Amino acid sequence: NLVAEPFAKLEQDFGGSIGVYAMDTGSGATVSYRAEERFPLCSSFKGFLAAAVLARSQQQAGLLDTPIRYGKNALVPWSPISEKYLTTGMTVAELSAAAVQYSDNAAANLLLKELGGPAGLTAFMRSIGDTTFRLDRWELELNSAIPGDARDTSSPRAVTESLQKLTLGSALAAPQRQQFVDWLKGNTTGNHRIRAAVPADWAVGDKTGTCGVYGTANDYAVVWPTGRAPIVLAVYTRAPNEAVYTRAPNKDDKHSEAVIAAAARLALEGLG
Repeated sequence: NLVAEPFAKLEQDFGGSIGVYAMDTGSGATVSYRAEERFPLCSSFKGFLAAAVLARSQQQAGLLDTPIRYGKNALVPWSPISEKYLTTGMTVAELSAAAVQYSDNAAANLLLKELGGPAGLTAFMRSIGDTTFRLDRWELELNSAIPGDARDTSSPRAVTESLQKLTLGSALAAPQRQQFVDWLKGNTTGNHRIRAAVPADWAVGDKTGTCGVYGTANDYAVVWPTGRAPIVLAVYTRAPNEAVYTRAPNKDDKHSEAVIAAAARLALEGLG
């Protein structure tokens, strides 16, 4: 009750719902708030998509350097890397880096197609023991974040547990885990979320998600303190339950950025 109060207060100030799960891999200590509830994945599925690619790389030689020669019909809004390389194509690894580090939408759809679609990615998550994750749609429709809709959702606890398995655990061999870690570490889209909570001399790898509803957003991360075991955590939000066309949205709350950072701080502080 007392441990949760700061999260409850943060949630009450936010007006929507917040979900947090954090685990310290050295002590086993955890912090949990609405950790079993479902939240829209949004773009955060792209990290698990890259992990699924890496799982296939344990069995198919040359997959990562295989070129995908896509056309303009594969492009989607906010596909800055795919657009830049439209005239040369991109390899599977380059598409994975683009999906993870720039949240490139076309790259995500191209990789989804290679892995059997949303059902294929979901089957991969089942294969690592994640019974909560479900992906049902493609970009951009998977971002709809319709309240009560279980499509394209998971829970903070399942996200954290799967992330730990794929970066630090046994769901992938070390060369694959290292590539996943390096992609996450180089993410460019998370500088206002979990990373805002982390001491500078630590390291972070993360993947953000931002849905088609203001206030529904998320981030998950592995955090490496100096001289201490890594921490794995996930912070998800659902927007409060008119639209303004004459101004750009607030940078601190449009994607729950301040709330996600604040929740991440409380999680790191609460571990013990």
